[PDB]
Amino acid sequence: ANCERTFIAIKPDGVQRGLVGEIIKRFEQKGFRLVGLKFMQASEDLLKEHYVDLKDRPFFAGLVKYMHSGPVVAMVWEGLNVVKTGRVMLGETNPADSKPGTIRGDFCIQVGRNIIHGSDSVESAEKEIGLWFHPEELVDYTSCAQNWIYE
Amino acid sequence: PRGSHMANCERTFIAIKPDGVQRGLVGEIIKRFEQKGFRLVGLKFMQASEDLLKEHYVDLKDRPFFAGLVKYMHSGPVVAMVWEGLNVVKTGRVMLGETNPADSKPGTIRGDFCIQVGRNIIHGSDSVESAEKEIGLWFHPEELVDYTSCAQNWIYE
Amino acid sequence: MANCERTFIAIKPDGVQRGLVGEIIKRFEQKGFRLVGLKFMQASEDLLKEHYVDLKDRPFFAGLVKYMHSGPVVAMVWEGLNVVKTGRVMLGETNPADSKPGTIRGDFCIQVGRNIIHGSDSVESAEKEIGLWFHPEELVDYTSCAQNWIYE
Ligand SMILES: Nc1ncnc2c1ncn2[C@@H]1O[C@H](COP(=O)(O)OP(=O)(O)O)[C@@H](OP(=O)(O)O)[C@H]1O
Ligand SMILES: Nc1ncnc2c1ncn2[C@@H]1O[C@H](COP(=O)(O)OP(=O)(O)O)[C@@H](OP(=O)(O)O)[C@H]1O
Ligand SMILES: Nc1ncnc2c1ncn2[C@@H]1O[C@H](COP(=O)(O)OP(=O)(O)O)[C@@H](OP(=O)(O)O)[C@H]1O
Repeated sequence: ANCERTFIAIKPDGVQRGLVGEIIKRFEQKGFRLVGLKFMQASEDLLKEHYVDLKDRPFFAGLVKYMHSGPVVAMVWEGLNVVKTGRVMLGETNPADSKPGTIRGDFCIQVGRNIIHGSDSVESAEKEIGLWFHPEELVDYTSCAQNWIYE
Repeated sequence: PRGSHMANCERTFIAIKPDGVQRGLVGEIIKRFEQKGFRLVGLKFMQASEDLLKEHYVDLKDRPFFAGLVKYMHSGPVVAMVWEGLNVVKTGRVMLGETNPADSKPGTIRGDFCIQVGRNIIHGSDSVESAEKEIGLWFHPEELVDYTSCAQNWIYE
Repeated sequence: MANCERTFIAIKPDGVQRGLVGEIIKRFEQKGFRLVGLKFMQASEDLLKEHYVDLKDRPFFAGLVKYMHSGPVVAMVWEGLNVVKTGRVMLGETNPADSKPGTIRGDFCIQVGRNIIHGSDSVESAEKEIGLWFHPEELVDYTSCAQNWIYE
Protein backbone atom coordinates (compact mmCIF):
# COMPACT_ATOMS: atom_id res chain seq x y z
CA ALA A 1 0.00 0.00 0.00
CA ASN A 2 1.36 3.48 0.92
CA CYS A 3 4.59 1.72 2.01
CA GLU A 4 5.25 -0.05 -1.32
CA ARG A 5 8.78 0.55 -2.64
CA THR A 6 10.36 0.52 -6.08
CA PHE A 7 13.95 0.51 -7.36
CA ILE A 8 14.90 3.23 -9.87
CA ALA A 9 18.37 3.46 -11.49
CA ILE A 10 19.56 6.43 -13.54
CA LYS A 11 21.78 4.89 -16.26
CA PRO A 12 25.22 6.22 -17.34
CA ASP A 13 23.65 8.24 -20.17
CA GLY A 14 21.28 9.94 -17.67
CA VAL A 15 24.29 10.91 -15.53
CA GLN A 16 26.39 12.02 -18.55
CA ARG A 17 23.59 14.18 -19.95
CA GLY A 18 23.03 15.96 -16.58
CA LEU A 19 19.54 14.59 -15.86
CA VAL A 20 20.00 13.40 -12.24
CA GLY A 21 18.39 16.43 -10.57
CA GLU A 22 15.60 16.59 -13.16
CA ILE A 23 14.68 12.94 -12.57
CA ILE A 24 14.80 13.20 -8.75
CA LYS A 25 12.65 16.37 -8.87
CA ARG A 26 9.94 14.48 -10.79
CA PHE A 27 9.65 11.82 -8.05
CA GLU A 28 9.81 14.38 -5.18
CA GLN A 29 7.16 16.70 -6.76
CA LYS A 30 4.81 13.69 -7.27
CA GLY A 31 4.79 13.03 -3.49
CA PHE A 32 6.96 9.85 -3.45
CA ARG A 33 9.39 9.52 -0.52
CA LEU A 34 13.15 9.01 -1.08
CA VAL A 35 14.33 5.90 0.87
CA GLY A 36 17.75 5.14 -0.63
CA LEU A 37 20.20 6.92 -2.88
CA LYS A 38 23.67 5.78 -4.00
CA PHE A 39 26.09 6.77 -6.80
CA MET A 40 28.30 3.89 -7.99
CA GLN A 41 29.94 1.96 -10.77
CA ALA A 42 27.91 -1.28 -10.84
CA SER A 43 29.99 -4.45 -11.28
CA GLU A 44 29.22 -6.78 -14.18
CA ASP A 45 28.28 -9.50 -11.62
CA LEU A 46 25.71 -7.18 -9.98
CA LEU A 47 24.32 -6.13 -13.42
CA LYS A 48 24.03 -9.75 -14.63
CA GLU A 49 21.93 -10.58 -11.53
CA HIS A 50 19.88 -7.34 -11.89
CA TYR A 51 19.11 -8.28 -15.52
CA VAL A 52 18.90 -12.06 -14.91
CA ASP A 53 15.43 -12.20 -16.62
CA LEU A 54 17.13 -10.90 -19.82
CA LYS A 55 20.08 -13.40 -19.87
CA ASP A 56 18.68 -15.13 -23.00
CA ARG A 57 18.11 -11.90 -25.02
CA PRO A 58 20.53 -11.00 -27.86
CA PHE A 59 21.29 -7.59 -26.37
CA PHE A 60 22.17 -8.91 -22.87
CA ALA A 61 26.02 -8.78 -23.10
CA GLY A 62 26.00 -5.30 -24.66
CA LEU A 63 23.49 -4.02 -22.04
CA VAL A 64 25.72 -5.31 -19.17
CA LYS A 65 28.87 -3.80 -20.75
CA TYR A 66 27.11 -0.51 -21.33
CA MET A 67 25.63 -0.37 -17.76
CA HIS A 68 29.18 -1.01 -16.40
CA SER A 69 30.76 1.72 -18.68
CA GLY A 70 29.90 4.62 -16.35
CA PRO A 71 28.35 5.51 -12.98
CA VAL A 72 24.72 4.97 -12.15
CA VAL A 73 22.46 6.53 -9.52
CA ALA A 74 20.64 3.74 -7.61
CA MET A 75 17.46 4.83 -5.76
CA VAL A 76 14.62 3.47 -3.70
CA TRP A 77 11.31 5.38 -3.63
CA GLU A 78 8.24 4.72 -1.47
CA GLY A 79 4.53 5.32 -1.96
CA LEU A 80 1.13 3.99 -2.96
CA ASN A 81 1.49 1.96 -6.18
CA VAL A 82 4.97 3.46 -6.63
CA VAL A 83 6.04 0.45 -8.78
CA LYS A 84 3.27 0.86 -11.42
CA THR A 85 3.16 4.67 -11.16
CA GLY A 86 6.95 4.91 -11.35
CA ARG A 87 6.79 2.96 -14.64
CA VAL A 88 4.12 5.39 -15.96
CA MET A 89 6.34 8.38 -15.02
CA LEU A 90 9.35 6.81 -16.81
CA GLY A 91 7.34 6.28 -20.00
CA GLU A 92 7.52 3.22 -22.32
CA THR A 93 10.74 1.21 -22.13
CA ASN A 94 11.38 1.95 -25.80
CA PRO A 95 11.71 5.80 -25.99
CA ALA A 96 10.18 5.80 -29.51
CA ASP A 97 6.84 4.92 -27.84
CA SER A 98 7.22 7.12 -24.69
CA LYS A 99 4.87 10.12 -24.46
CA PRO A 100 5.83 13.77 -23.91
CA GLY A 101 5.56 14.50 -20.20
CA THR A 102 7.30 11.21 -19.25
CA ILE A 103 11.02 11.07 -18.40
CA ARG A 104 11.95 9.05 -21.55
CA GLY A 105 9.40 10.98 -23.66
CA ASP A 106 11.02 14.27 -22.73
CA PHE A 107 14.69 13.31 -22.60
CA CYS A 108 15.82 10.39 -24.78
CA ILE A 109 15.51 8.72 -28.18
CA GLN A 110 16.86 5.16 -28.56
CA VAL A 111 16.18 1.98 -26.45
CA GLY A 112 19.89 1.24 -25.66
CA ARG A 113 20.27 4.83 -24.38
CA ASN A 114 16.98 5.09 -22.41
CA ILE A 115 18.45 7.02 -19.33
CA ILE A 116 16.59 5.08 -16.60
CA HIS A 117 15.33 1.73 -15.23
CA GLY A 118 12.33 1.19 -12.94
CA SER A 119 11.20 -2.10 -11.35
CA ASP A 120 8.41 -3.77 -13.43
CA SER A 121 6.63 -5.49 -10.47
CA VAL A 122 6.46 -5.55 -6.68
CA GLU A 123 8.30 -8.92 -6.77
CA SER A 124 11.08 -7.49 -9.03
CA ALA A 125 11.28 -4.34 -6.86
CA GLU A 126 11.85 -6.39 -3.68
CA LYS A 127 14.57 -8.42 -5.41
CA GLU A 128 16.26 -5.31 -6.94
CA ILE A 129 16.20 -3.32 -3.66
CA GLY A 130 17.77 -6.29 -1.86
CA LEU A 131 20.47 -6.65 -4.52
CA TRP A 132 21.55 -3.01 -4.70
CA PHE A 133 21.10 -1.90 -1.07
CA HIS A 134 21.95 -3.25 2.35
CA PRO A 135 18.93 -2.87 4.70
CA GLU A 136 20.91 -0.34 6.79
CA GLU A 137 21.23 1.98 3.73
CA LEU A 138 17.42 2.41 3.53
CA VAL A 139 16.30 5.39 5.61
CA ASP A 140 12.91 5.58 7.30
CA TYR A 141 11.34 8.93 8.08
CA THR A 142 7.91 10.51 7.80
CA SER A 143 7.29 13.28 5.27
CA CYS A 144 5.99 16.53 6.79
CA ALA A 145 3.33 16.45 4.01
CA GLN A 146 2.15 12.83 4.59
CA ASN A 147 -1.37 13.91 5.73
CA TRP A 148 -1.70 16.06 2.57
CA ILE A 149 -0.52 13.26 0.20
CA TYR A 150 -2.51 10.41 1.78
CA GLU A 151 -5.82 10.12 3.58
CA PRO B 1 -20.80 28.18 -34.07
CA ARG B 2 -17.17 27.19 -34.68
CA GLY B 3 -14.79 30.12 -34.63
CA SER B 4 -17.30 32.44 -32.91
CA HIS B 5 -16.10 34.99 -30.38
CA MET B 6 -18.76 33.73 -27.91
CA ALA B 7 -17.23 30.18 -27.91
CA ASN B 8 -13.96 31.81 -26.73
CA CYS B 9 -15.82 33.28 -23.68
CA GLU B 10 -16.69 29.98 -21.96
CA ARG B 11 -15.74 29.94 -18.25
CA THR B 12 -14.88 27.18 -15.79
CA PHE B 13 -14.43 27.02 -12.01
CA ILE B 14 -11.11 25.61 -10.73
CA ALA B 15 -10.30 25.17 -7.02
CA ILE B 16 -6.87 24.32 -5.65
CA LYS B 17 -7.61 22.06 -2.67
CA PRO B 18 -6.06 22.33 0.80
CA ASP B 19 -3.31 19.80 -0.17
CA GLY B 20 -2.37 21.87 -3.22
CA VAL B 21 -1.94 24.93 -0.98
CA GLN B 22 -0.07 22.99 1.74
CA ARG B 23 2.36 21.44 -0.75
CA GLY B 24 3.20 24.84 -2.36
CA LEU B 25 1.61 24.16 -5.78
CA VAL B 26 -0.47 27.34 -6.21
CA GLY B 27 2.00 29.11 -8.50
CA GLU B 28 2.75 25.95 -10.53
CA ILE B 29 -0.99 25.40 -11.18
CA ILE B 30 -1.69 29.03 -12.13
CA LYS B 31 1.35 29.05 -14.48
CA ARG B 32 -0.13 26.05 -16.39
CA PHE B 33 -3.39 27.90 -17.10
CA GLU B 34 -1.62 31.19 -17.99
CA GLN B 35 0.92 29.55 -20.35
CA LYS B 36 -1.91 27.70 -22.14
CA GLY B 37 -3.55 31.05 -23.08
CA PHE B 38 -6.54 30.93 -20.66
CA ARG B 39 -7.58 34.24 -19.09
CA LEU B 40 -7.87 34.68 -15.32
CA VAL B 41 -11.34 36.06 -14.37
CA GLY B 42 -11.57 35.39 -10.63
CA LEU B 43 -9.12 34.43 -7.91
CA LYS B 44 -9.57 34.26 -4.16
CA PHE B 45 -7.97 32.51 -1.23
CA MET B 46 -10.53 31.36 1.37
CA GLN B 47 -11.73 28.78 3.85
CA ALA B 48 -14.83 27.25 2.24
CA SER B 49 -17.71 26.67 4.65
CA GLU B 50 -19.19 23.21 5.06
CA ASP B 51 -22.53 24.60 3.75
CA LEU B 52 -20.85 25.86 0.54
CA LEU B 53 -19.00 22.51 0.11
CA LYS B 54 -22.15 20.42 0.65
CA GLU B 55 -23.89 22.40 -2.13
CA HIS B 56 -20.82 22.22 -4.40
CA TYR B 57 -20.73 18.41 -3.98
CA VAL B 58 -24.52 17.90 -3.70
CA ASP B 59 -24.55 15.17 -6.42
CA LEU B 60 -22.25 13.08 -4.18
CA LYS B 61 -24.27 13.40 -0.92
CA ASP B 62 -25.06 9.64 -0.92
CA ARG B 63 -21.51 8.42 -1.76
CA PRO B 64 -19.55 6.83 1.17
CA PHE B 65 -16.75 9.40 0.98
CA PHE B 66 -19.00 12.51 1.04
CA ALA B 67 -18.65 13.41 4.75
CA GLY B 68 -14.86 12.92 4.66
CA LEU B 69 -14.59 14.97 1.42
CA VAL B 70 -16.51 17.92 2.96
CA LYS B 71 -14.38 17.76 6.16
CA TYR B 72 -11.20 17.56 4.14
CA MET B 73 -12.16 20.48 1.84
CA HIS B 74 -12.97 22.60 4.95
CA SER B 75 -9.69 21.59 6.80
CA GLY B 76 -7.55 24.27 5.19
CA PRO B 77 -7.68 27.17 2.75
CA VAL B 78 -8.46 26.70 -0.92
CA VAL B 79 -7.69 28.90 -3.94
CA ALA B 80 -10.96 29.44 -5.86
CA MET B 81 -10.60 30.55 -9.50
CA VAL B 82 -12.52 31.28 -12.66
CA TRP B 83 -10.76 30.90 -16.02
CA GLU B 84 -12.01 31.86 -19.50
CA GLY B 85 -11.33 30.50 -22.96
CA LEU B 86 -12.42 28.28 -25.85
CA ASN B 87 -13.58 24.91 -24.43
CA VAL B 88 -11.97 25.89 -21.09
CA VAL B 89 -14.27 23.42 -19.20
CA LYS B 90 -13.25 20.30 -21.18
CA THR B 91 -9.66 21.43 -21.81
CA GLY B 92 -9.27 22.42 -18.14
CA ARG B 93 -10.31 18.84 -17.21
CA VAL B 94 -7.71 17.44 -19.66
CA MET B 95 -5.01 19.69 -18.08
CA LEU B 96 -5.97 18.51 -14.57
CA GLY B 97 -5.73 14.86 -15.63
CA GLU B 98 -8.08 12.05 -14.54
CA THR B 99 -9.97 12.62 -11.28
CA ASN B 100 -8.21 9.61 -9.77
CA PRO B 101 -4.46 10.47 -9.80
CA ALA B 102 -3.56 6.78 -10.34
CA ASP B 103 -5.00 7.17 -13.88
CA SER B 104 -3.68 10.71 -14.59
CA LYS B 105 -0.90 10.96 -17.19
CA PRO B 106 2.49 12.63 -16.76
CA GLY B 107 2.23 16.17 -18.10
CA THR B 108 -1.15 16.75 -16.35
CA ILE B 109 -1.39 18.57 -12.98
CA ARG B 110 -2.49 15.43 -11.07
CA GLY B 111 -0.15 13.21 -13.14
CA ASP B 112 2.82 15.33 -12.14
CA PHE B 113 1.97 16.27 -8.55
CA CYS B 114 -0.24 13.84 -6.62
CA ILE B 115 -0.97 10.21 -5.87
CA GLN B 116 -4.26 9.32 -4.12
CA VAL B 117 -7.94 10.19 -5.06
CA GLY B 118 -8.77 11.80 -1.66
CA ARG B 119 -5.69 14.08 -1.97
CA ASN B 120 -5.98 15.07 -5.68
CA ILE B 121 -4.86 18.78 -5.27
CA ILE B 122 -7.49 20.35 -7.54
CA HIS B 123 -11.10 20.41 -8.76
CA GLY B 124 -12.34 21.56 -12.17
CA SER B 125 -15.98 21.88 -13.37
CA ASP B 126 -17.11 18.72 -15.20
CA SER B 127 -19.43 20.52 -17.66
CA VAL B 128 -20.60 23.97 -18.75
CA GLU B 129 -23.78 23.48 -16.63
CA SER B 130 -21.72 22.60 -13.50
CA ALA B 131 -19.34 25.52 -14.25
CA GLU B 132 -22.26 28.02 -14.26
CA LYS B 133 -23.52 26.63 -10.93
CA GLU B 134 -20.05 26.55 -9.35
CA ILE B 135 -19.05 30.07 -10.45
CA GLY B 136 -22.30 31.39 -8.97
CA LEU B 137 -21.82 29.48 -5.72
CA TRP B 138 -18.20 30.57 -5.10
CA PHE B 139 -18.10 34.09 -6.50
CA HIS B 140 -20.26 37.18 -6.38
CA PRO B 141 -20.58 38.74 -9.88
CA GLU B 142 -18.60 41.80 -8.70
CA GLU B 143 -15.57 39.55 -7.91
CA LEU B 144 -15.26 38.51 -11.61
CA VAL B 145 -12.97 40.90 -13.49
CA ASP B 146 -13.35 41.55 -17.21
CA TYR B 147 -10.46 42.68 -19.37
CA THR B 148 -8.90 41.90 -22.74
CA SER B 149 -5.60 40.02 -22.93
CA CYS B 150 -2.84 41.81 -24.87
CA ALA B 151 -2.29 38.47 -26.69
CA GLN B 152 -5.96 37.86 -27.63
CA ASN B 153 -5.38 38.22 -31.40
CA TRP B 154 -2.46 35.70 -31.15
CA ILE B 155 -4.49 33.13 -29.14
CA TYR B 156 -7.75 33.40 -31.17
CA GLU B 157 -8.57 33.84 -34.85
CA MET C 1 22.04 6.39 -41.38
CA ALA C 2 18.61 6.39 -39.68
CA ASN C 3 20.10 8.75 -37.00
CA CYS C 4 20.65 11.44 -39.68
CA GLU C 5 16.97 11.98 -40.56
CA ARG C 6 15.94 15.64 -40.56
CA THR C 7 12.69 17.51 -40.06
CA PHE C 8 11.51 21.10 -40.61
CA ILE C 9 9.95 22.91 -37.64
CA ALA C 10 8.57 26.47 -37.86
CA ILE C 11 7.51 28.52 -34.85
CA LYS C 12 4.54 30.56 -36.14
CA PRO C 13 3.96 34.30 -35.52
CA ASP C 14 1.84 33.57 -32.44
CA GLY C 15 4.63 31.44 -30.94
CA VAL C 16 7.04 34.37 -31.40
CA GLN C 17 4.53 36.96 -30.09
CA ARG C 18 3.74 34.92 -26.97
CA GLY C 19 7.46 34.44 -26.10
CA LEU C 20 7.66 30.67 -26.68
CA VAL C 21 10.78 30.46 -28.88
CA GLY C 22 13.19 29.45 -26.11
CA GLU C 23 10.73 27.01 -24.52
CA ILE C 24 10.18 25.24 -27.87
CA ILE C 25 13.92 25.03 -28.67
CA LYS C 26 14.63 23.70 -25.14
CA ARG C 27 12.13 20.83 -25.78
CA PHE C 28 14.05 19.65 -28.87
CA GLU C 29 17.51 20.14 -27.28
CA GLN C 30 16.63 18.27 -24.04
CA LYS C 31 15.23 15.35 -26.11
CA GLY C 32 18.66 14.81 -27.73
CA PHE C 33 17.85 16.17 -31.23
CA ARG C 34 20.59 18.15 -32.98
CA LEU C 35 19.98 21.73 -34.24
CA VAL C 36 20.97 21.94 -37.97
CA GLY C 37 19.37 25.18 -39.14
CA LEU C 38 17.83 28.19 -37.46
CA LYS C 39 16.65 31.47 -39.07
CA PHE C 40 14.21 34.25 -38.08
CA MET C 41 12.28 35.75 -41.02
CA GLN C 42 9.06 37.15 -42.46
CA ALA C 43 7.91 34.44 -44.87
CA SER C 44 6.64 35.77 -48.19
CA GLU C 45 3.12 34.90 -49.37
CA ASP C 46 4.72 33.09 -52.38
CA LEU C 47 6.83 30.90 -50.05
CA LEU C 48 3.78 30.18 -47.82
CA LYS C 49 1.54 29.30 -50.77
CA GLU C 50 4.14 26.71 -51.91
CA HIS C 51 4.65 25.42 -48.34
CA TYR C 52 0.85 24.92 -48.01
CA VAL C 53 0.22 23.99 -51.67
CA ASP C 54 -1.79 20.85 -50.68
CA LEU C 55 -4.34 23.11 -48.90
CA LYS C 56 -4.81 25.68 -51.72
CA ASP C 57 -8.46 24.61 -52.23
CA ARG C 58 -9.37 24.52 -48.46
CA PRO C 59 -11.66 27.36 -47.22
CA PHE C 60 -9.13 28.41 -44.54
CA PHE C 61 -6.13 28.68 -46.98
CA ALA C 62 -6.25 32.45 -47.62
CA GLY C 63 -6.56 33.21 -43.88
CA LEU C 64 -3.73 30.74 -43.07
CA VAL C 65 -1.38 32.42 -45.63
CA LYS C 66 -2.30 35.93 -44.38
CA TYR C 67 -1.81 34.83 -40.79
CA MET C 68 1.59 33.15 -41.49
CA HIS C 69 2.75 36.34 -43.32
CA SER C 70 1.50 38.72 -40.51
CA GLY C 71 4.62 38.39 -38.37
CA PRO C 72 8.03 36.75 -38.14
CA VAL C 73 8.53 33.00 -37.92
CA VAL C 74 11.45 30.95 -36.60
CA ALA C 75 12.37 28.36 -39.26
CA MET C 76 14.36 25.34 -37.96
CA VAL C 77 15.90 22.07 -39.06
CA TRP C 78 16.46 19.32 -36.45
CA GLU C 79 18.26 15.99 -36.86
CA GLY C 80 17.95 12.60 -35.21
CA LEU C 81 16.52 9.10 -35.28
CA ASN C 82 12.85 9.27 -36.38
CA VAL C 83 12.90 13.05 -35.79
CA VAL C 84 10.01 13.55 -38.26
CA LYS C 85 7.53 11.25 -36.46
CA THR C 86 8.88 12.00 -32.97
CA GLY C 87 8.86 15.74 -33.68
CA ARG C 88 5.15 15.43 -34.55
CA VAL C 89 4.52 13.53 -31.26
CA MET C 90 6.35 16.31 -29.32
CA LEU C 91 4.29 19.02 -31.04
CA GLY C 92 1.01 17.29 -30.19
CA GLU C 93 -2.07 16.97 -32.45
CA THR C 94 -2.40 19.62 -35.20
CA ASN C 95 -5.68 20.75 -33.64
CA PRO C 96 -4.73 22.00 -30.11
CA ALA C 97 -8.14 20.85 -28.76
CA ASP C 98 -6.88 17.27 -29.20
CA SER C 99 -3.22 17.85 -28.09
CA LYS C 100 -2.24 16.26 -24.77
CA PRO C 101 -0.63 18.01 -21.78
CA GLY C 102 3.12 17.52 -22.02
CA THR C 103 3.16 18.32 -25.77
CA ILE C 104 4.05 21.80 -27.10
CA ARG C 105 0.50 22.56 -28.35
CA GLY C 106 -1.07 20.77 -25.34
CA ASP C 107 0.85 23.03 -22.97
CA PHE C 108 0.81 26.34 -24.84
CA CYS C 109 -2.09 26.94 -27.23
CA ILE C 110 -5.81 26.59 -27.75
CA GLN C 111 -7.25 27.05 -31.26
CA VAL C 112 -6.48 25.74 -34.74
CA GLY C 113 -5.45 28.84 -36.72
CA ARG C 114 -3.28 29.90 -33.71
CA ASN C 115 -1.45 26.61 -33.10
CA ILE C 116 2.10 28.10 -32.52
CA ILE C 117 4.14 25.66 -34.59
CA HIS C 118 4.40 23.47 -37.68
CA GLY C 119 6.38 20.25 -38.10
CA SER C 120 6.93 18.11 -41.23
CA ASP C 121 4.31 15.30 -41.51
CA SER C 122 6.59 12.88 -43.46
CA VAL C 123 10.21 12.38 -44.53
CA GLU C 124 9.06 13.36 -48.07
CA SER C 125 7.43 16.59 -46.76
CA ALA C 126 10.52 17.32 -44.61
CA GLU C 127 12.85 17.10 -47.65
CA LYS C 128 10.58 19.47 -49.62
CA GLU C 129 10.16 21.92 -46.71
CA ILE C 130 13.88 22.04 -45.80
CA GLY C 131 14.72 22.73 -49.47
CA LEU C 132 12.08 25.47 -49.71
CA TRP C 133 13.03 27.35 -46.52
CA PHE C 134 16.81 26.85 -46.37
CA HIS C 135 19.74 27.10 -48.73
CA PRO C 136 22.09 24.08 -48.25
CA GLU C 137 24.83 26.44 -46.97
CA GLU C 138 22.58 27.47 -44.02
CA LEU C 139 22.56 23.88 -42.71
CA VAL C 140 25.38 23.36 -40.19
CA ASP C 141 27.00 19.98 -39.60
CA TYR C 142 28.69 19.14 -36.31
CA THR C 143 28.87 16.23 -33.89
CA SER C 144 27.18 16.49 -30.48
CA CYS C 145 29.51 15.91 -27.53
CA ALA C 146 26.79 13.58 -26.15
CA GLN C 147 26.34 11.50 -29.39
CA ASN C 148 27.63 8.27 -27.80
CA TRP C 149 25.24 8.74 -24.82
CA ILE C 150 22.18 9.44 -27.08
CA TYR C 151 22.81 6.66 -29.64
CA GLU C 152 24.33 3.20 -29.40
N1 LIG D 1 18.14 -3.61 -27.84
C1 LIG D 1 18.23 -3.35 -26.53
N2 LIG D 1 19.42 -2.94 -26.03
C2 LIG D 1 19.53 -2.74 -24.72
N3 LIG D 1 18.61 -2.89 -23.77
C3 LIG D 1 17.45 -3.30 -24.28
C4 LIG D 1 17.17 -3.54 -25.62
N4 LIG D 1 15.87 -3.99 -25.78
C5 LIG D 1 15.40 -4.01 -24.55
N5 LIG D 1 16.30 -3.61 -23.60
C6 LIG D 1 16.10 -3.53 -22.16
O1 LIG D 1 15.58 -4.76 -21.69
C7 LIG D 1 14.71 -4.53 -20.57
C8 LIG D 1 13.38 -5.19 -20.82
O2 LIG D 1 12.72 -4.44 -21.86
P1 LIG D 1 11.50 -5.00 -22.71
O3 LIG D 1 11.01 -3.99 -23.67
O4 LIG D 1 11.91 -6.33 -23.23
O5 LIG D 1 10.43 -5.18 -21.54
P2 LIG D 1 9.68 -4.15 -20.57
O6 LIG D 1 9.02 -3.09 -21.57
O7 LIG D 1 8.56 -4.91 -19.96
O8 LIG D 1 10.64 -3.47 -19.67
C9 LIG D 1 14.66 -3.01 -20.39
O9 LIG D 1 15.65 -2.62 -19.43
P3 LIG D 1 15.40 -1.27 -18.55
O10 LIG D 1 14.21 -1.53 -17.65
O11 LIG D 1 16.70 -1.12 -17.78
O12 LIG D 1 15.18 -0.15 -19.54
C10 LIG D 1 15.07 -2.48 -21.77
O13 LIG D 1 15.63 -1.18 -21.80
N1 LIG E 1 -12.68 8.19 -2.36
C1 LIG E 1 -12.91 9.48 -2.59
N2 LIG E 1 -12.62 10.37 -1.62
C2 LIG E 1 -12.82 11.67 -1.85
N3 LIG E 1 -13.28 12.25 -2.96
C3 LIG E 1 -13.56 11.35 -3.90
C4 LIG E 1 -13.42 9.98 -3.80
N4 LIG E 1 -13.86 9.36 -4.96
C5 LIG E 1 -14.26 10.35 -5.72
N5 LIG E 1 -14.11 11.59 -5.14
C6 LIG E 1 -14.41 12.89 -5.71
O1 LIG E 1 -15.75 12.90 -6.16
C7 LIG E 1 -15.85 13.76 -7.32
C8 LIG E 1 -16.50 13.01 -8.46
O2 LIG E 1 -15.53 12.07 -8.95
P1 LIG E 1 -16.01 10.75 -9.72
O3 LIG E 1 -14.80 10.07 -10.25
O4 LIG E 1 -16.96 9.98 -8.89
O5 LIG E 1 -16.88 11.37 -10.91
P2 LIG E 1 -18.30 10.74 -11.32
O6 LIG E 1 -19.26 10.92 -10.20
O7 LIG E 1 -18.67 11.21 -12.67
O8 LIG E 1 -17.87 9.21 -11.46
C9 LIG E 1 -14.42 14.27 -7.61
O9 LIG E 1 -14.23 15.54 -6.96
P3 LIG E 1 -13.19 16.64 -7.58
O10 LIG E 1 -13.69 17.02 -8.95
O11 LIG E 1 -13.19 17.78 -6.58
O12 LIG E 1 -11.86 15.90 -7.59
C10 LIG E 1 -13.55 13.21 -6.93
O13 LIG E 1 -12.26 13.68 -6.50
N1 LIG F 1 -9.25 25.96 -39.94
C1 LIG F 1 -7.92 26.01 -40.10
N2 LIG F 1 -7.33 27.22 -40.10
C2 LIG F 1 -6.01 27.29 -40.32
N3 LIG F 1 -5.15 26.30 -40.54
C3 LIG F 1 -5.76 25.11 -40.53
C4 LIG F 1 -7.11 24.88 -40.32
N4 LIG F 1 -7.39 23.53 -40.39
C5 LIG F 1 -6.23 22.98 -40.63
N5 LIG F 1 -5.20 23.88 -40.73
C6 LIG F 1 -3.79 23.61 -40.98
O1 LIG F 1 -3.68 22.79 -42.14
C7 LIG F 1 -2.55 21.90 -41.99
C8 LIG F 1 -3.00 20.47 -42.20
O2 LIG F 1 -3.78 20.10 -41.05
P1 LIG F 1 -4.77 18.86 -41.05
O3 LIG F 1 -5.44 18.72 -39.73
O4 LIG F 1 -5.60 18.96 -42.27
O5 LIG F 1 -3.69 17.70 -41.20
P2 LIG F 1 -2.63 17.07 -40.17
O6 LIG F 1 -3.25 16.89 -38.84
O7 LIG F 1 -2.52 15.64 -40.87
O8 LIG F 1 -1.32 17.75 -40.28
C9 LIG F 1 -1.96 22.19 -40.60
O9 LIG F 1 -0.89 23.16 -40.74
P3 LIG F 1 0.35 23.16 -39.67
O10 LIG F 1 1.07 21.83 -39.79
O11 LIG F 1 1.16 24.34 -40.15
O12 LIG F 1 -0.30 23.36 -38.32
C10 LIG F 1 -3.13 22.84 -39.85
O13 LIG F 1 -2.76 23.73 -38.80
